[PDB]
Amino acid sequence: PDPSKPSKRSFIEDLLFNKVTDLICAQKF
Amino acid sequence: QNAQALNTLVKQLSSNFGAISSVLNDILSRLDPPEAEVQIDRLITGRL
Amino acid sequence: AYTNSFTRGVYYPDKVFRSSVLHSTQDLFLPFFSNVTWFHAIHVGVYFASSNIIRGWIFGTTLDSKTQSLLIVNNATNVVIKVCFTFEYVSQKNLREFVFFKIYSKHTPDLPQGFSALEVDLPIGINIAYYVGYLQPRTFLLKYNENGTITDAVDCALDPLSETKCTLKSFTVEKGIYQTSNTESIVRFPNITNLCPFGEVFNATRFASVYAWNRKRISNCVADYSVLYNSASFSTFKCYGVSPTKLNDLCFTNVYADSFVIRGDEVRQIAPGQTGKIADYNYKLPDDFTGCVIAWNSNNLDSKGNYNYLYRLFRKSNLKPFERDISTEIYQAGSTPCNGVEGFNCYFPLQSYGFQPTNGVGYQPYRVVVLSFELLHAPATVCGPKKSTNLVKNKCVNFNFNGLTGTGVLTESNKKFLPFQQFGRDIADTTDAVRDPQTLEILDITPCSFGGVSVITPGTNTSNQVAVL
Amino acid sequence: KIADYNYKLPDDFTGCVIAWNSNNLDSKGNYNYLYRLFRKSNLKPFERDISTEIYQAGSTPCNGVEGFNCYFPLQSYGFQPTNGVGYQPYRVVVLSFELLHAPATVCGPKKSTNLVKNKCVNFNFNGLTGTGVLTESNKKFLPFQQFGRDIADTTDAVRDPQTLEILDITPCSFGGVSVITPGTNTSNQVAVL
Amino acid sequence: YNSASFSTFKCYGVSPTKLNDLCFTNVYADSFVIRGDEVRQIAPGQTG
Ligand SMILES: CC1=C(/C=C/C(C)=C/C=C/C(C)=C/C(=O)O)C(C)(C)CCC1
Ligand SMILES: *[C@@H]1O[C@H](CO)[C@@H](O)[C@H](O)[C@H]1NC(C)=O
Ligand SMILES: *[C@@H]1O[C@H](CO)[C@@H](O)[C@H](O)[C@H]1NC(C)=O
Ligand SMILES: *[C@@H]1O[C@H](CO)[C@@H](O)[C@H](O)[C@H]1NC(C)=O
Ligand SMILES: *[C@@H]1O[C@H](CO)[C@@H](O)[C@H](O)[C@H]1NC(C)=O
Ligand SMILES: *[C@@H]1O[C@H](CO)[C@@H](O)[C@H](O)[C@H]1NC(C)=O
Ligand SMILES: *[C@@H]1O[C@H](CO)[C@@H](O)[C@H](O)[C@H]1NC(C)=O
Ligand SMILES: *[C@@H]1O[C@H](CO)[C@@H](O)[C@H](O)[C@H]1NC(C)=O
Ligand SMILES: *[C@@H]1O[C@H](CO)[C@@H](O)[C@H](O)[C@H]1NC(C)=O
Repeated sequence: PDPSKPSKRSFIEDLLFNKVTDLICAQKF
Repeated sequence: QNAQALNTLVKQLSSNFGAISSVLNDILSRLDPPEAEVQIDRLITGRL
Repeated sequence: AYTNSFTRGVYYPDKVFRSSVLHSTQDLFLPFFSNVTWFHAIHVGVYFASSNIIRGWIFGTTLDSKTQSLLIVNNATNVVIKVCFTFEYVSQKNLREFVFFKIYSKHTPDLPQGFSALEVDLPIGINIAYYVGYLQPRTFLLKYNENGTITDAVDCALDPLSETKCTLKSFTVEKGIYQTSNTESIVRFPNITNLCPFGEVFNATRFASVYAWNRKRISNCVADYSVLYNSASFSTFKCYGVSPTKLNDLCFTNVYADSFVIRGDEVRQIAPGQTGKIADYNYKLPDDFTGCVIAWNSNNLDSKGNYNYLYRLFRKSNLKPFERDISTEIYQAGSTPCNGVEGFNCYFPLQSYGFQPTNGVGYQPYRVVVLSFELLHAPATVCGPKKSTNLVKNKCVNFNFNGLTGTGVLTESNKKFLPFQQFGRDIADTTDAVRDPQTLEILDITPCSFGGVSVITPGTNTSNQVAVL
Repeated sequence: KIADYNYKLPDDFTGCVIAWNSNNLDSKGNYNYLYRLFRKSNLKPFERDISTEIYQAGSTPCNGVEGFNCYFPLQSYGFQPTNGVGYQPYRVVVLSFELLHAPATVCGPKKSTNLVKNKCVNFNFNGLTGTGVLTESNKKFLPFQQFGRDIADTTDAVRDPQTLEILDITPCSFGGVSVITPGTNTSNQVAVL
Repeated sequence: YNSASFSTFKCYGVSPTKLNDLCFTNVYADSFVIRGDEVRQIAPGQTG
C-alpha cells in the first residue's frame, strides 16, 4: 500500500477496481 | 450471471399465466371476488 | 379515567380442541397495555367486561323509532331481546364479562397478572367492579397447554420482540438480527354530462329482422342504468367480460348496440360457442367475446299474425363472428343451378316468423340487444355514474383514474407524452404515469410500502431491550 | 331491483335456493305485495331495510310530496291471472346454513349403528367421513368442547353425538415393506422386511 | 332445425360447434316425456 493515495489500496489492487464493472430502482420498488 | 437471473425475475411480472391480464389491479377492477379469485389464483401460482 | 391494561383479554376463539400447540389465530382480542375506562362515579366490534346492577344495552343506526332499534337485557338467569320501552328472544371488584351480531359468553373470576381465558350467536339481520374494553383486529399466537388451557399468548403488534416472536412462532428468540417485513381516495372520471339513448334503443317501436340486425355506436354518455329497471322487465342479462356488479365503476372505450328479434326458444343461442339457425346463418358471436346480452319478452307489441320479421334458414357456409349477410340468391341444395325457381332441392334462403298473440311461451317474439365493448384501453368515452373528486398533489391515495384502480403517491410528472399518448407502462408492464381525464395533465405514480425492517436483539432470556434497523 | 334494493345475497354464500310458480293462489289483481324501487345506496349482504322516507332524486328535500324528482320508495306488483309467464308471482325460499362446524342440530334421514370399540372402520360421525381405528379416549375436553384437530389440522378425537363420550381415531396403513432379493437370474427365493 | 324448435340442447362431452367433425363409436337414443319443471333434472349430479 502507498502513502500518497488516501486509501491503503496498492498499485495493482486499483488496476482491478477500475477494470471490473432506473432498473435497479424498479427492483427496489 | 447474478444480474441476469434477477432481471428475468422482473421480466416475468409481464406474463399473465393464462389469466385475464397481467396487472392485478385490472383483474380486481373487472371481476367480483367469486370470479376474481379464480384468476388471482392462476396469477399467485404463476409468480410463486 | 384511563387505566393501563395488563394481561387480561384473550378468549377461547373456536369450538375445536387443541392441546400442546402454539396455534396462531387472526381475530379481534383485547389489547395488552391498553386503556380501560374505569368508572366509579356514584356519590351513547366492541368489548365489555363487568352487585350486577347493569343489565342490558340498546343500539340502532339512528334510534328514533323510524328505523330498527335493538334492546338486549339480562337478568339473574334470564334475558329479553326485542326491537323496543320483529324479534322476541327469551331464554331461561368482580368481572362478569358480557363480551360482544356477535356476542360472546364465558365470564370468569386494578388488575394483576393472571392471564385468564374467556370464550350464543344471536341473529339480528339489521344495521347497527365496573370495567370496559375494546377489540380491534390484531393477531394473537395462543399457547394451548397439555390439557387445553390457554397458558400463554403473545400480542403480535405490541413490541418488536412480539413481531419477531410471531415470525418465528416461538416464545424464545435467540441473539441476532431478524428480517421482519414492513392515505385517502381519489376518483377521476371524464367530463361527460349527458345520458345515453336508453329510451331510444330499448323501446323503439320496431326492431330489425335478425338477418339484417341493426348496429349503433354510443359515445360520450354517463350511463346510469338504474333508471332503466323502472319501466321494463328483463328476461335475460349475462355479461361475459365483466362481473355485473361493477358495471357502474369503469369506462368503456367503444360500445355497440346490436338489436334484433328472435323467437323465445332461440335466445339461448346468443352466447359464445353454440349452434342453431341463429348462431350459424344469422348472427355469430365471437369466442373471445366481451359484452352483455339483454333480452325481454315483447309479445305485447310485436304481435298481430306478425309476418314482418325474417330469418335466414338455408346456407352452405357458417358465418364468421359478426358477419352480416344480406342476399336473395336462392339456396342450391342439389345439382342444377336453380335460377330463382323454388323447386326441387333448391329453396329460398329467407323465411318468416308466424308471431301471434296465441303462440305459446317459446314461440313469442323476444327483443334482443347485445352491447359489445372493451375495457380499460387508453381512450374512454362512456363511463359510470360516479362523481369525481379533486387531485391531492403528492399524498398517498387509492386513486380510481378512468376505471383502473391503484395505490401510490401521485407526484407531478414530466413525461414527454405524445399529444396522442395516454398511459405509461413500466418495464414490468405495471402502469406508473397517467393522463388526468379532466385536466389533461400528467401524473406519476410511486407505490409506497418501503420495506426492510430488522430487529437487533440479544437473547430474550438475557433481556428485553431491542434495536430496530 | 331485487339484488340491490331489496335482498342481497353474500358472495361467500352457502345454501340452497327454491322457487316455484304460485299463480294459482297469489292472484286475483293482487296488490298486497310491495317492493323497494328507489334508493341511493346498494344493500349489503342480508340487510333488511324498512322505511317510508320518500326518495330524493333532485335538490329540494321533499317532505312527503311525491312531486318532481322526489318519489315514494315502495311500489306494488300488478299480479294477475292473465299475466304472461314471467309476470306471474314466484314464491321463493332460500335456506342458508353452514357445514361440518362443531355443534349440529338438523341432519339427514339416515340411521345410526353402534360403536365398534377398537376395530378399523369407515365411520360417518355427524356428517364428516373418515377411516381409522376407533380407540377409547382420555382427552380432557371442555364440556363446551367437541372436536380435536391435530397439528396438521386433521381431526383425530371426536365426541360421540349420542353417548357424549370421547373417541380417538388412529389411521392405519402401516407402511414400509422391502423385498430382500438375490438376482432374479440367480434364484427366486426372496425375503420380506 | 327447419321443422322443430328445441327448447334445450346442452352437450356434455364435446363442444356443440364441432359436432359435425367427429365420429361417434356407439350412439343411443333414450326418449321419454317429463313435465316442464323437471327438464333441468336431466343432468349429471342432480336430485328429484
Ligand atoms: C351430430 C350428432 C349429434 C347431435 C345432433 C343434433 C341432435 C342436432 C341439434 C341441433 C340443434 C341444437 C338446433 C336447434 O337448437 O335448433 C349427437 C352428437 C348428439 C349424436 C348424433 C350425431
Ligand atoms: C391511554 O391513557 C394514557 C393516560 O394514562 C394516555 O397518555 C394515552 O395517550 C392513552 N392512549 C394510549 C393508546 O395509550
Ligand atoms: C328476572 O327473574 C326474576 C325471577 O328469577 C323475575 O321475577 C323477573 O321478572 C325477571 N326479570 C325480567 C324477566 O325482566
Ligand atoms: C394437566 O392435567 C394434569 C392432570 O390433573 C395435571 O397434573 C397438570 O398439572 C395439568 N397441567 C396443566 C398445564 O393444566
Ligand atoms: C320506453 O317507452 C315506453 C313507452 O312509452 C315507456 O313506458 C318507457 O318508460 C320508455 N323507456 C325509457 C327508458 O324511457
Ligand atoms: C372538466 O370539468 C371541470 C369542472 O366542470 C372543469 O374545471 C374542467 O376545466 C373541465 N375540463 C375539460 C377538459 O373540459
Ligand atoms: C438465561 O439467563 C439467565 C440469566 O440471564 C442464565 O442464568 C441462564 O443460564 C440463561 N439460560 C439460557 C438457556 O440462556
Ligand atoms: C340417544 O338414543 C339412544 C337410543 O334411543 C339412547 O340409547 C341414548 O341414551 C340417547 N342419548 C341421549 C343423549 O339422549
Ligand atoms: C445368470 O445365471 C446363470 C446361472 O445362475 C449364469 O450362468 C449367468 O452368467 C447369469 N447371467 C447374468 C446376466 O446374471
